Amino acid sequence: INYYKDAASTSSAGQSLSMDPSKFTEPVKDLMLKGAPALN
Amino acid sequence: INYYKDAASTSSAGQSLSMDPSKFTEPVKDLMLKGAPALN
Amino acid sequence: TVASISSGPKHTQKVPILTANETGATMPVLPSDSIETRTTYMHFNGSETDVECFLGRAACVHVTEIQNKDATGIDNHREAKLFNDWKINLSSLVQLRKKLELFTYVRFDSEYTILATASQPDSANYSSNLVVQAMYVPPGAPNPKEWDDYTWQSASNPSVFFKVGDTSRFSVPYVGLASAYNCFYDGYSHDDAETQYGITVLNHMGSMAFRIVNEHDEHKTLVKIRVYHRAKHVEAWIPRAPRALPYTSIGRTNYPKNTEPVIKKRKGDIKSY
Amino acid sequence: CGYSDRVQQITLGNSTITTQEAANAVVCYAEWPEYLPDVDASDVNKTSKPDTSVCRFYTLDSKTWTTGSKGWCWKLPDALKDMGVFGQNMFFHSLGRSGYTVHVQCNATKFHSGCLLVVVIPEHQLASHEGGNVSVKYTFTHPGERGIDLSSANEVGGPVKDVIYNMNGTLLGNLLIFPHQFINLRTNNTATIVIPYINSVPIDSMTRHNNVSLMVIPIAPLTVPTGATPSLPITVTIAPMCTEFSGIRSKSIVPQ
Amino acid sequence: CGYSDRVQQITLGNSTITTQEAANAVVCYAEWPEYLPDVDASDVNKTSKPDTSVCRFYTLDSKTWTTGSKGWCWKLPDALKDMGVFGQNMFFHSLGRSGYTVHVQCNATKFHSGCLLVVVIPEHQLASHEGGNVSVKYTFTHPGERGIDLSSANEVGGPVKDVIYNMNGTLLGNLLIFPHQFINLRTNNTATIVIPYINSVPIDSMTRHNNVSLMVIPIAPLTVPTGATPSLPITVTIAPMCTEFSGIRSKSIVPQ
RNA sequence: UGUUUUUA
Repeated sequence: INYYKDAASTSSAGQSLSMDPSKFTEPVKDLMLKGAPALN
Repeated sequence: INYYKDAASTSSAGQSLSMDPSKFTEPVKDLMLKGAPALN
Repeated sequence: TVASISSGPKHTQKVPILTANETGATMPVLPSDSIETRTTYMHFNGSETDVECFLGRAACVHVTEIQNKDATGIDNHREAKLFNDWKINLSSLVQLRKKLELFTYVRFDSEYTILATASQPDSANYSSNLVVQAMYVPPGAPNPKEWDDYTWQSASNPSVFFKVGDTSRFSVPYVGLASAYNCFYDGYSHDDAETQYGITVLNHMGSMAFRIVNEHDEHKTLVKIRVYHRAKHVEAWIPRAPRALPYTSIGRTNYPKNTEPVIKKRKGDIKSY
Repeated sequence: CGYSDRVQQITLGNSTITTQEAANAVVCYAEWPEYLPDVDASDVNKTSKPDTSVCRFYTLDSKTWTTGSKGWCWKLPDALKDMGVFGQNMFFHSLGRSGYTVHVQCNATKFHSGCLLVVVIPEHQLASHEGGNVSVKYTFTHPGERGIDLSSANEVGGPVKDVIYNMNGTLLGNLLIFPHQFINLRTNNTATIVIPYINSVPIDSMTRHNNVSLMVIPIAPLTVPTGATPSLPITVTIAPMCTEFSGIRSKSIVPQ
Repeated sequence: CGYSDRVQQITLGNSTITTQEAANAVVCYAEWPEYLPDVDASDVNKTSKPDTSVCRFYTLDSKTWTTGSKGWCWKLPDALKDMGVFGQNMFFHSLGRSGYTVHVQCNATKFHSGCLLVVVIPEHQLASHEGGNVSVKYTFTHPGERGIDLSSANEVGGPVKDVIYNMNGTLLGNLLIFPHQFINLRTNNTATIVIPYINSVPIDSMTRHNNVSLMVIPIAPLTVPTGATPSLPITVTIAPMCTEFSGIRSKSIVPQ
């Protein structure tokens, strides 16, 4: 229950369960599979 | 009603009605019945 | 729930009163086995003997004197008592220690209550409206070195500000590395001839630093801080022999040399009442 | 339908123990020893389960029970560190987890009198005799198959050895809260205590930490018949079971 | 669909071997190592299968390949007698049975020339140099991880070390009948030979008898480029697999 | 039946 009109008044959102480390770990054009030769 | 996000914030759990003194009183391999000769 | 069943005369080859304690078992022998009994009911749940009730009420664990005074011309603010640090332990006040040490492993969420009370033993015109900062310093975090150091900033450290005379109250989840705290540890940090026995970081709750955030007045005000700990959602394992002899050190099973007998010698022989 | 609960046989690996005067075996906390399950596991390394090469009875060098014997204490797995393949695995691995079948043996005639308390104490943290904050040194807490004789003298950096205070500042009479069995010579010649793995962690270092401690304590003193040798041998036989080792590695060097 | 047969990874226990210039692994006699089945078993004792604590790659102290190197010979399981938990089990048990993944390593530039013959010889019974009916002494046939250097001098009671005659009176060129692989520096930097258990008996003493013998023999001599160090390291890495031990017992004492 | 509960 929110006691205020403003969205800024609300509490923190907790956790974004949506992770995707790929955008940082694998920012590659061509797909690279673990096990496959990185370059060929 | 819990006023907090955290489980640690909650009150005590009251009582565990589940007792079993047997694990301390009768920690024996073979079953010993009251009345039966303890050893035979 | 039945407490005592109705039971009459017994002429039987089942002797519930005869056993062998050599087995290490405590046979659940009842009054109904030794005497003629009437039916009675418990009218009792055993609510007060639950570990959450037994271990789960507040207790003083630490008391510390800190002074709000001018910090000019002082080189160590920790040792001048402008701030004091407490390595969090429940093993310093013996009454609570004995209760916890009825068990080997305990897993509980904590609930701390800090009560700061002021005193101006010397000439003072008024009772200053001091605000104490209680700062939780987990291992690795920079322990405060000065009373207004950059540390107190507590950008990531949990910190509480409360008025002296008033109190603070905060919950802390189970912070142990293991699945439970060790009340006893029959081991070492590593295989070393001179390493510490019993003492291990398995029980490093962390540390708590206390300062008065107020600048100085002309008068010295001594603030005695009392930390109270209440265990919640208590789980306990492996019941132990109760502590008999007094303690000597935190986290050690050590007892004094030349300590007094704890078994209460009789007036008269073994036959006396 | 006739038979006996005093006549027992325990076969582990290539080792077999028999007894004809047994008191009902104790299973500490009604919990049999088991391998660590995946839901409690933390270490990702596949555990070495050494089977029958280590899961076997190792008999410990016998003790002499006299009229003036205060008692004896062993630490596990410490006591078995020099025992066959178990000891090797103990030193070659970072992590170890093991239950034990302890079997204590003390035979006498029907003329003998005396009672031993055989008790298993988890996390038997010893007290220093020097008091204060003095530590008990590694060498004294890890004696091996020799164990600690409580009738012996104190040593600098060593533990306190007043059996009355359980070496820890608790009273002897209360040790019965721990999984225990008596060897009452009139009734019994053998105690047996099956110990599961007891720790706050799923697996632990076997070298730096002793999970359980076996104590054999004379309560009722040995009273031998007239003209008899005022001594009885006490033999301790321990078998690891559900033993797991993880993180194989160069052999660990320990003090001494 | 693209990829490579020269790029290989072998993971055994906590050990991993990688190669990027591998020649197709040899599986001696197209037979993978396996545990002994009940229909071939003679010994009634339940075998200790030590799993990943022994079934792992042990790297042997490197050899130096010079222009004048004749070759090197290792005996198994002898070579691994001092290797971790495998060695302990080897000495603590009466009977042992094990297959092996041998991995021989010799890297060089594309300017280097030379060819090693990596060959596994079952029952490599060595010949004495003294001729007649002179026996080869235990100490010389069981060198350990050191192996036998064939470039070395003869020793009294020692084996013959003319690599041309395979130390046994057979010719070098015919060793190719045995499961073998070449390390041809232009093609290959790693040989791999998976050895099953080969014996007339289902299980045998590991101390008195060597089932197989690993020989690494320079055929085409090392020709280094101008100005290079006239040496290459040869590293042998061996992993026991499907290892079984039976008849645990006091540790065996061997000569030396 | 030297039988132990439950109900009128």
